[PDB]
Amino acid sequence: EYLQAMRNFFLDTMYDFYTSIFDQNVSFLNVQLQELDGLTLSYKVPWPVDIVISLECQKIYNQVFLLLLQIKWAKYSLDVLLQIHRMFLLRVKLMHFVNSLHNYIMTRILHSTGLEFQHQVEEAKDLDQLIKIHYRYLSTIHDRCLLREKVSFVKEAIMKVLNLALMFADGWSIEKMESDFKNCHMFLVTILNKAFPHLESLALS
Amino acid sequence: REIITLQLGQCGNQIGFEFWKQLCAEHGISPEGIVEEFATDRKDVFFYQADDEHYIPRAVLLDLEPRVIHSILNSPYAKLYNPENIYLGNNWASGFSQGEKIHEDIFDIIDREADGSDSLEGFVLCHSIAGGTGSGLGSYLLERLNDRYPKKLVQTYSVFPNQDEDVVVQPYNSLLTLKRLTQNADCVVVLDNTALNRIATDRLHIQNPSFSQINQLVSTIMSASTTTLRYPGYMNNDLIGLIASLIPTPRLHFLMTGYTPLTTDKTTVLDVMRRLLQPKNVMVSTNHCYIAILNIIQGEVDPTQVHKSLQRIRERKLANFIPWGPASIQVALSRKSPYLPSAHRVSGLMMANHTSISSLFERTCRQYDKLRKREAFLEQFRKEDMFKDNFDEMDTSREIVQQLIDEYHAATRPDYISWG
Amino acid sequence: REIITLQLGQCGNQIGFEFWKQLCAEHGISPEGIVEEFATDRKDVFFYQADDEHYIPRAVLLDLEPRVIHSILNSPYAKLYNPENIYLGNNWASGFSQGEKIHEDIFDIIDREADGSDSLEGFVLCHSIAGGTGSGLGSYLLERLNDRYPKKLVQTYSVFPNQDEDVVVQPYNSLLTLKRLTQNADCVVVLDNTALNRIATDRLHIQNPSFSQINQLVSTIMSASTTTLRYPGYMNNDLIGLIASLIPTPRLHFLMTGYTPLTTDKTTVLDVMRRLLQPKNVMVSTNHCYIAILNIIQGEVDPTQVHKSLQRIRERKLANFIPWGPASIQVALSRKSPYLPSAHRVSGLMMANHTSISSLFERTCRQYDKLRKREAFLEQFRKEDMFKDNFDEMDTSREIVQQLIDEYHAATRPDYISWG
Amino acid sequence: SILKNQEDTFAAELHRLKQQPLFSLVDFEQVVDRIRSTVAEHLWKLMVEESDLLGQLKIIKDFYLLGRGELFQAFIDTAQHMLKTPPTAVTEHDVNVAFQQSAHKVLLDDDNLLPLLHLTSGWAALGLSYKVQWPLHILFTPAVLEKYNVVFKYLLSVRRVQAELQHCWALQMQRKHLKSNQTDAIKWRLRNHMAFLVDNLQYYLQVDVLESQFSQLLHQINSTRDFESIRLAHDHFLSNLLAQSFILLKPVFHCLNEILDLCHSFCSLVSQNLGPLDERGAAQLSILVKGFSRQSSLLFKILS
Repeated sequence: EYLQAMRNFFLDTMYDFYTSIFDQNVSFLNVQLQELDGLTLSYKVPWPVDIVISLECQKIYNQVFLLLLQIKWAKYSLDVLLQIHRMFLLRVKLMHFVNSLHNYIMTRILHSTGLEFQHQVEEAKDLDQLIKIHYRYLSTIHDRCLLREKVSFVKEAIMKVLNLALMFADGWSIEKMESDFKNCHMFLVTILNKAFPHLESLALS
Repeated sequence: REIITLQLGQCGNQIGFEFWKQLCAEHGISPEGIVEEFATDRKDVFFYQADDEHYIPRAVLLDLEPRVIHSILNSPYAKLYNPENIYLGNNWASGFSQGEKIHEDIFDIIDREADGSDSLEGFVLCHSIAGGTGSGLGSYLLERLNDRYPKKLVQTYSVFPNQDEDVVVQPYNSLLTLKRLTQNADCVVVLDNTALNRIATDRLHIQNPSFSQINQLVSTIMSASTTTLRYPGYMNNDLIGLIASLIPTPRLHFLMTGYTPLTTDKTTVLDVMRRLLQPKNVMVSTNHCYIAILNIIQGEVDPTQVHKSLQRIRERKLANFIPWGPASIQVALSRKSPYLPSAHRVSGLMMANHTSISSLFERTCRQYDKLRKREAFLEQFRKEDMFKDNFDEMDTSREIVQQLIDEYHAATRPDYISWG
Repeated sequence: REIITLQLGQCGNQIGFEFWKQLCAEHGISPEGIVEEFATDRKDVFFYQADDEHYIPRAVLLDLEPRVIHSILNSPYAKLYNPENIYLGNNWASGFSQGEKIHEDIFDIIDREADGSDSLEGFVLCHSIAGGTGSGLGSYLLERLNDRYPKKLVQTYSVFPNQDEDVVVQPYNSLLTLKRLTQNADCVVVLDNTALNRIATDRLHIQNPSFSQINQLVSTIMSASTTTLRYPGYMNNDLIGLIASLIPTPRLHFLMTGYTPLTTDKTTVLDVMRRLLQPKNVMVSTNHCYIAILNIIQGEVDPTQVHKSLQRIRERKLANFIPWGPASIQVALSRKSPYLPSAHRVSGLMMANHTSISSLFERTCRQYDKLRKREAFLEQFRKEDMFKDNFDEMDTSREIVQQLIDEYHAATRPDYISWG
Repeated sequence: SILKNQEDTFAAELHRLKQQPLFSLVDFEQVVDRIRSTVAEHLWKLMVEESDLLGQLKIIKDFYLLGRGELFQAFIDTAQHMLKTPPTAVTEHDVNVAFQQSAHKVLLDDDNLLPLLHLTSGWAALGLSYKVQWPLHILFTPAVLEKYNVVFKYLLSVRRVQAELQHCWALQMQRKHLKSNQTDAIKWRLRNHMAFLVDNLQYYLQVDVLESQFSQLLHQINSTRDFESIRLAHDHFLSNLLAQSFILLKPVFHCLNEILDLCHSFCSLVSQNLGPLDERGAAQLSILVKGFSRQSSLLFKILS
């Protein structure tokens, strides 16, 4: 039940939590919860389950959680807005791009492997294999979302395209954005053209 | 956040009554609104939650010349709601003037319901285009909300009147109504009488009580479009997150719908996708191309087939859409509904912006322009005479819908890179 | 690839309706086109596959003066198809002019069906020679396709009209039709009324409803010729691979057929071969020699007898064919059909180019030339008068069929080494 | 199985043989054959039903002996870049892509993702690898699949040159059609049909060789009920395919390869001929017809 609440309410409810952050203190987050980034999260962990789930696992959960919040940031920040018309089509050409990203991270990664993961944990007839099967969830979510190594070839692109979500929100020039956009896009393609097998599942467009 | 529902007119109050009976039977509650023990859900968006769990709906009821509103009044679902908000021609200017004189106390009803809410997401209205009492009045209250609140959304579900042409001022009224719809609303969901007539004559053999079955199909659609709200999902649980992808442009904000079974009394993701690609499973009747399509599926789905399906959907090119830019279909999943028999297991709902609906607008434009050339079809009723002595609002609406149809026909082009 | 069927005329729409009822009963599907669970096959060539597996046929229906087309319209197989393609004298020039004025929207129907296909292999048409409404019109649409698409094939199944000679312009109409057939088509399969009359009077005792049983035999032939397509074989599953061996030459492209049981209500490979060597088991009525023969067999065959048989078939010399060069018989096997009672187990189908059919052409030539010498048999109808004031197209067709008969009579010779 | 049930019986027979101070092979072989009967019977019982031996043999025939030809013809429809030398860095993924894409149009849109094309011309470097129930099959070995891949490479070449030859037959479709076409200054004797006949008859010969042997093979397995005989049936089948198909290294095999090379080269001329024209094509054409006559003479060194 506790593991279900963990992997459900993060990895919805946190939508309302993060919308206020668009508009910071360490005590305000607490009273919102009990009702460039990096948050402080702690909750009561009981002892008989604190000994079966490792301490270091929660940190890994925290890393991928942070990236998911950044994806929420981009999918909301470009998506609240109410030559001259030229601004609008840098909406559409970019409003797709985050969406195509957001559908891949949430559904294809954080909902496929979780649905598989529940079907794995229901078969644990032993305490010992139960620790292993969540560790073998960690080491595969660690490669699907590449957080170990060769990270300077991939993750900086995901980081640098997030700046466009700030840039287009501030503007309300147009040409200096497409010059940036085609370069980071073509750099992403000229890295991504190597393909480990799953990565063409996003490289469809 | 929280969404406040509005209902007015004979067809609008009919479909609202059917929607509330739909969500009464759908969730585990009584017809007085007491929760059933045998049933969990969120019903906090369209219903205010009480202490005995009386989910009293956020439905403001306005009536004019009530006949069916009386039948709504004495009902076993009249214990579900009583927000004390019921307050009393067939012309646009008539309903406009009648709403004009009582705009203050109905605005008090609005602000009272707004104070009933802590936060807010949007206003839905139940309305029918050229419905008589609903027409004009609905445009007026649309003007009142658009003046009052630029911080919220309006979603509108309304039908296109086609009775296969005694009332000849109907194209004028619908034209003025749609003028206010394009300029004072943010997103429109429109349907046809004729397409529902086709699906009803195909699924069944009824011709005369067609309104009743139309109400059933509207209720199924309105539940389907709201399922990710009412059953707890984790994406686009705000309305604006749903609306944002389909509308790039503030005049082309008209959304057409489809739903996979015509008769509902395995199916695979491939089957229901290609069925949903048909215009005969869509409830609205050069090559036309979509700007963007959205699909939500609800049923017993296998998660690995769905990536196979959209691979092959690229491969067959069974859709033809190219606005000018990279806006494609969005597929989503919602919960298969408990607390009802789950037969016809997998069912999909489809939401797109397609340019073909302009042709249907053009059909009405062809009618109105013809009547405007003759100028004998306002019938010189006194209401339109007071409201505009020179009848120049019709010409202003004509130039606006000319801009709209031209925006549509340019929106077909792959040179829509500018003026989008 | 995929093959699009065409049907026109009273006899053509009759035999198309019988062909579709034949393939409805033959495969495991419903008369609305729903697959049966109890039934695997490919039906993707002549039927477009749907999501509830509705194999809607690639049959474009054109009608003129409809009487039997109405009977096709109200049918329990009218739920199998509805491609929305039905669009409305007894002369060649009349049907030519009527097709001429509506060539654009029927060409839109053609291009719509072409867009329905991803790839394409050929067009079949259901047509009857000198059928009245079919005649002239069919030549016109043959001209339209031959102008439009040189990348595809046309196969044609049509009968030779013999009513044992009120209509005296029939040889002129059939002559003009066959002129377009020789020059604008790639392969022709022709049959006789008299040979089917012989087989029908032998197998049965009916004389008046002979058309109906003729339709049954045409359906059995058209299923047989298509079985290696519909049941998955592994050679000549393209039409052009079948057609390529039989036709060396672009004017002598007329193919005659046979089928082993006359009555169908062991047989060995020797028996069915020698039966198929008869002209009384062939449905078309100096020494004449084949250019090349093809046989396809379907039944319970033993694979070692077949080489014994063609040894002895060489030894007895029970065929007499010598064009000039090394073109001989081709024997093939297809699946014995399930989903129907397999009685009269082994059955063969036979496809050859033989020079004897020229004599039958010559018979018609003898009639037409006689009428051309008298010149009183056009009856001065106005249609042929508009279309040709000087009636020189008849003389051009006469010189073309003279070239054809001379090519036939030279093709008999073992000096056909040149001009082949 | 039943081996555990009669284990005490066979142990009693062996313990009985221990007591005897007299040894003969005649008593001994009956014991080993009696055990062998049961142990081979158990494998034959499981393999035909639960590992589905006959239907998997049919699938192997479809995919290695090209017994299904719809996929590998639409495959050459969507794959023609391997007539060049492969880069061996892009093409190994690309052939699998084109294969699965051709399958996606019709027929195997549900399961059997198991086959996988392998790449070491590109039609002389392409093979196949197919997965079976490997713990459950010891009658399907790597050597068996290796010889299957050799037959696969043999058969693709026939299909390819015949498809090219029928596709280049656009003379009848366009060039002679509505045109009178000067004799032996436009037409070339139309030796397309002459080249087609020698491959079509050879195809029919391969047709008989495959259809007879597979039909006898699906019967011998039904008759015999112990594994030892099944082994002999399969080892007879494979050698018969090899020897009778003339893929075995003989003078006839080299001749047949050369025949195929001439048909491929003859396709190459009429492909680039396009419109009826002389572009010094007659010199190449004379080379082809003299080479054809000499290889026809080679056909009667095999006949003799």
